Amino acid sequence: NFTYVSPDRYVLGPDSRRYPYNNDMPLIFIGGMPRSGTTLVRVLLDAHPDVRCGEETRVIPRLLSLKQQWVKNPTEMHRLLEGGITDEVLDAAMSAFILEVIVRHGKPAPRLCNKDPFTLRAAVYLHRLFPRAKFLLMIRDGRAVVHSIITRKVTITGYDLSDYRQCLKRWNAAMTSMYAQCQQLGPGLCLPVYYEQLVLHPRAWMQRILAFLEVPWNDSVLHHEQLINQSGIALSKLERSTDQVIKPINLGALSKWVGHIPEDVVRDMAKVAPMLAQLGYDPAANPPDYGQPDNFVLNNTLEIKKKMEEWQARERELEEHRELIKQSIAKKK
Amino acid sequence: NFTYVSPDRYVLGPDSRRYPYNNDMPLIFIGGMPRSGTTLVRVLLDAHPDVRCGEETRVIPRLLSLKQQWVKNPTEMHRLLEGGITDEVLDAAMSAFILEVIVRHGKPAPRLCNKDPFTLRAAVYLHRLFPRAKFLLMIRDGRAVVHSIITRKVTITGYDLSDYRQCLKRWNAAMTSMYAQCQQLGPGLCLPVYYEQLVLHPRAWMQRILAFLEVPWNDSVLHHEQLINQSGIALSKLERSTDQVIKPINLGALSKWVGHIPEDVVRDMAKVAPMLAQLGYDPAANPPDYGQPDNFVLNNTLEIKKKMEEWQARERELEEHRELIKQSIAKKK
Amino acid sequence: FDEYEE
Amino acid sequence: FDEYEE
Ligand SMILES: Nc1ncnc2c1ncn2[C@@H]1O[C@H](COP(=O)(O)O)[C@@H](OP(=O)(O)O)[C@H]1O
Ligand SMILES: Nc1ncnc2c1ncn2[C@@H]1O[C@H](COP(=O)(O)O)[C@@H](OP(=O)(O)O)[C@H]1O
Ligand SMILES: [Mg+2]
Ligand SMILES: [Mg+2]
Ligand SMILES: [Mg+2]
Ligand SMILES: [Mg+2]
Repeated sequence: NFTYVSPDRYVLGPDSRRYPYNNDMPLIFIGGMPRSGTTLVRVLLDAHPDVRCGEETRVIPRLLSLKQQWVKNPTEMHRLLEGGITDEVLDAAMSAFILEVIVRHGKPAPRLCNKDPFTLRAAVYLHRLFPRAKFLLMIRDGRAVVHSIITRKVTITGYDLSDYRQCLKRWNAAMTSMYAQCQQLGPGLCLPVYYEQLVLHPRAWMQRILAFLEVPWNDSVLHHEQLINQSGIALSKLERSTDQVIKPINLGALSKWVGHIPEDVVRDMAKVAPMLAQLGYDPAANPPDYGQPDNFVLNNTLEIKKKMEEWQARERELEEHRELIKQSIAKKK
Repeated sequence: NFTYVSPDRYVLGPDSRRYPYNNDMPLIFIGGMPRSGTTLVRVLLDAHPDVRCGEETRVIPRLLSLKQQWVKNPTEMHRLLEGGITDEVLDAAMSAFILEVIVRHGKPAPRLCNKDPFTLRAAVYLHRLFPRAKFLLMIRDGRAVVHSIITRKVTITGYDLSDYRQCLKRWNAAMTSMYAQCQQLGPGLCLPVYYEQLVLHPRAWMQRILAFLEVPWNDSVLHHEQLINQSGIALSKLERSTDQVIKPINLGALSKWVGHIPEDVVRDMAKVAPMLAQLGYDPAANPPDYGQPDNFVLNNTLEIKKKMEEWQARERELEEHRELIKQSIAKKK
Repeated sequence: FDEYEE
Repeated sequence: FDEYEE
């Protein structure tokens, strides 16, 4: 046979501290539905000194989707095999591409992370590429997720922003697939992280996440807003969650959706979105009792309210920076 | 300032002979329009003991196209930049993907090659990825290329198989593009190889090609049909050129197109395809005088005619190895 | 391109 | 998928 030795490529940050990388490294992949707390959790991990996640890469989910189109089509599958493009070849190529993006698009760290929501649809395949990677699947009440998508007009291919029922059916199908991928991998490899629980109990849930990842505790994860303020956590000013993740963990988004779902969909909730009850969200409750907030997050929420003017300044400065760029795009045309 | 070293990954096989590989290796990229002699020239190189090209990969040009779709769309280019996906990052990922495919889909060799026709539309970008790669651009009379496409019903996105004029205009645009890329790189990097001249004068043209690539002459390149017969050259039974390249270099396809172009297109030829004259093909001639055939290729042509029943058998065995697969594809239904 | 694609 | 894509 022929064997392909891939020694460790590496990263040198300042002071020549070496950071080797290969497919066997203990990567962290975070995903789930868009608008389910995925940026929050990756920013809380970025706040840890040992972990770097950084911004959404966009190219990783797009490559994974294109690869699915190839191997799903029987004729193309056969053409690839007859060209020598076996699974072993395609996996080597895909893993190399993905690993280069993760390594190079941010600063080095002892543990590297990626967050691109729909990568968790491909978690079983990513475990084949990266055998020691671990996965965090964000879970959030589908009614909150769809309310966010619709009120913030987040564009997702195939989501009809005029239609709550259609978006909840899409949410339901996506989460059925992602939850199944997660459980196929099992608890040694994939941890479901419940958004409302993480918000209500950030110290206990961050402890649980860090234990699962085998990363020591650090209180720095409870001060992520300060590290954003001094550019210690990388954000894209074009991502839609930036103006929320700049704030401390807070209670404001748990149940904003209540009373904004059309009555026929509230009636049909259990049939429209059966993943709600499967995941622990009562489809008859508007809202469920997600639990009692820790004093830490009650205090954060009160302090944000006291600084409402400071925060609205930052949220407007952000939309201003969004405006400069949509100028630089009408000028690129 | 972050430095990213990538030590030589390598191949080893029988006797543990090491073959290191990285982006600086002297790769060979072959391309041009489909139906221009690209499989012939890659098979003549495969006949050299130092060079391995192998079958079309398909995924390499498809990834190149997807990358162009990203960077050319101004909104998407801005989102990538604000995610940290700089050209430096994207180039590292693209080069890693393409290199893994080239290395792993075939047997190892001192010099690795790839042939996928439309990669040469991206030759300037590939030189950025692989600075010591060299390029061969096949050139063939556009009338012969379009006749082949239409008569053999070769599906190419955007080519109307019922319309010679439209196909010749597509050919003309594609070759203006590929020829421009080749000349941007210049003669130290890209050699135009004329199909009709390679067929008429194989010893002198293969001398020129091998000197350009810095590979020593070997008479094996004039015996490629024998090396196919003992499995020293990899062929896809699903590629449309396999039944032609199994024969010795021969004269039968130089001017088959003559008398098969609609009258009105013949009358308008210089206006329909101005690239013909630019490349040296007289658009007023049906056919141009491509030159005088070497006696080597005249003799090959005569011998093929003598063994026509032996060649008909292999052509049939290829069509039947095709139907076995087209059964296995409707079985996937 | 949309903000996201499944 | 076609045999080739430009
Ligand atoms: N500091 C914070 N505290 C609580 N929730 C936060 C948060 N930062 C972001 N989130 C929530 O994360 C959701 C977006 O998730 P994603 O990053 O997966 O797109 C937003 O929901 P809403 O749109 O309902 O406000 C947002 O409010
Ligand atoms: N042994 C050989 N001698 C001469 N031409 C050959 C050849 N093997 C392949 N070719 C020509 O290469 C062309 C296909 O090019 P490509 O590999 O780029 O698709 C075919 O043209 P025709 O279809 O006109 O016969 C074919 O005849
Ligand atoms: Mg601990
Ligand atoms: Mg408490
Ligand atoms: Mg001679
Ligand atoms: Mg002669």
